[PDB]
Amino acid sequence: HLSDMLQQLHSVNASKPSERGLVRQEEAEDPACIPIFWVSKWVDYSDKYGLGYQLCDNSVGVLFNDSTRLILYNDGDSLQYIERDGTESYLTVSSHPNSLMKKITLLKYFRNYMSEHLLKAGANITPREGDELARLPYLRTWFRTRSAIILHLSNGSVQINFFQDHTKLILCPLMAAVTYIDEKRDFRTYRLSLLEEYGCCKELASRLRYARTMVDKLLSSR
Amino acid sequence: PMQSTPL
Repeated sequence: HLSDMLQQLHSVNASKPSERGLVRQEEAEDPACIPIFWVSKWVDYSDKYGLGYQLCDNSVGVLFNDSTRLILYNDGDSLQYIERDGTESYLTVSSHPNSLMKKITLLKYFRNYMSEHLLKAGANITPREGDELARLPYLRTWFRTRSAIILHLSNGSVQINFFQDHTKLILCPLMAAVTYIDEKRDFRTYRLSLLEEYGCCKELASRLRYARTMVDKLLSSR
Repeated sequence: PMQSTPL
């Protein structure tokens, strides 16, 4: 949850992890905490339709301007529809859900656009695995600043993609972990409490400060 | 940008 994420971020940030005499960032690495999902591609068509995105497992989703969300699974037929009040429906495109046909068409447009024009983030990352019987998250909300796009997934994860240098953070409050993707596309997953104890480089530290500000904002607009 | 990083 956001409240938990805020506590976790406040704790590591208050410890001033980059203002230590010797930094041992490597000691905070925990590959067992790598996220299952993150946003790999996105398109902002919120001028007219909404925000379309791809998850790392190749599923696609859209957060429509009317606050409903639709997800198309990587098998290309399965659907999960989330209504304004959070009601979830599991359907198939092949079944021809009458009320959803226009939304399905828009989603396929997004899927095709992203596949033809956009680079998959975390292409070199292998997500962890857990269950499978019920587990695809949808986009709860998002916003953009002059510096980044902030994506909040229904599984509690918060992702921040920085525009200027292509660096990215994937924060998970369940694992209390952060995955940092650097400008070279190299990545690491760190336990936040271990960064507090062992320190980290400026850069990750500055991005974690920014993340806290973004989380406070998400909580303010709750 | 109105889209994520191009191919």
